[PDB]
Amino acid sequence: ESKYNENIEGLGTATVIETTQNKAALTDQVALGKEIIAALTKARAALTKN
Amino acid sequence: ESKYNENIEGLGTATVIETTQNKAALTDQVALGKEIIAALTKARAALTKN
Repeated sequence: ESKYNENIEGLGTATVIETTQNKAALTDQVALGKEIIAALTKARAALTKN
Repeated sequence: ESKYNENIEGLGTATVIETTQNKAALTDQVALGKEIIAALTKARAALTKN
């Protein structure tokens, strides 16, 4: 949804971007999962603001 | 505050900075994390003086 977020308060959903780029950049099966860990931690972060 | 520390003595309160670079120049869990730890022990010791 564009420009429309819940209520007036600023609770924003707002999924987070990722390290590096290029969904085909890795294919190493490792060096990815670590970024998934870091990701999940960021999820904890952006979740608890709400 | 500008100067103006309680009493006079030798005392002043610490603002613990960080090495490396700006908020936009790291953007990671690993690097930022390690830096945070370093800053934490830095401030830890900085407290136990005075």
